[PDB]
Amino acid sequence: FKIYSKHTPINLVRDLPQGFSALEPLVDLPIGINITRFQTLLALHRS
Amino acid sequence: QPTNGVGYQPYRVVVLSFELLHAPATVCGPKKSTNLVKNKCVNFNFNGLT
Repeated sequence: FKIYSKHTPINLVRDLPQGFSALEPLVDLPIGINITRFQTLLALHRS
Repeated sequence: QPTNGVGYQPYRVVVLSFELLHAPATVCGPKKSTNLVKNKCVNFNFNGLT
């Protein structure tokens, strides 16, 4: 499982900025499992 | 009891079971590095690249 990542400082309000940024390889995982689906995890704000 | 015979004394047994599955093998043995020699025509093996 290859995870590539890049952090970019942007100041655009709504859409994706137009530019070039190559993603460095961050971590390779020896998982050996089948993966066909994914889901994002968010954080709630409680008051 | 501490005064028992050798055939009745407690023996701790640890059994190590090694299996290979289709998943990438991660429990690897300790490869031993040699000393680095520079400025000579040598056969190099760096991380499996020879």
